[PDB]
Amino acid sequence: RTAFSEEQKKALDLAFYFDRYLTPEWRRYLSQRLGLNEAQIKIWFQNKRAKIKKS
Amino acid sequence: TAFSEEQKKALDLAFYFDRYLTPEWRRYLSQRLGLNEAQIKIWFQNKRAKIKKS
DNA sequence: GTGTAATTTAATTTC
DNA sequence: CGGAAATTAAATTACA
Repeated sequence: RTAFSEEQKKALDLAFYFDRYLTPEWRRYLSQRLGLNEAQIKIWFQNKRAKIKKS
Repeated sequence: TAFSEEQKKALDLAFYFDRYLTPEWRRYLSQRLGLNEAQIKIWFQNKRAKIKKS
């Protein structure tokens, strides 16, 4: 049960609001940049888009 | 779609017998369980996926 | 008590 | 076409 940071959260949000689907070579980039694992990022995307399904 | 327990149990039996499904088996399974052969095909796919993951 | 990460299961796109 | 590998959506389960 991981908890994400603030600096990391703003980045995932920006990357989302630009494109809701992240590119594999972009997602590795983000993943090694923010220090997280590429899996966390994906699951975060899924849980994000959940909010999209709320409208 | 949500599968029943009965359906999961049938799918489970048919898989544990032979891991790869034949056309007459997906027609039969589709016709008894009420599903589409595609639903079933997908089910075998996801099953073998689970076995190779563990 | 809400909010969200992580887990299943059914369905998809691509090689 | 059917199958394998990688993602996605939908619904639920546990930590937060």
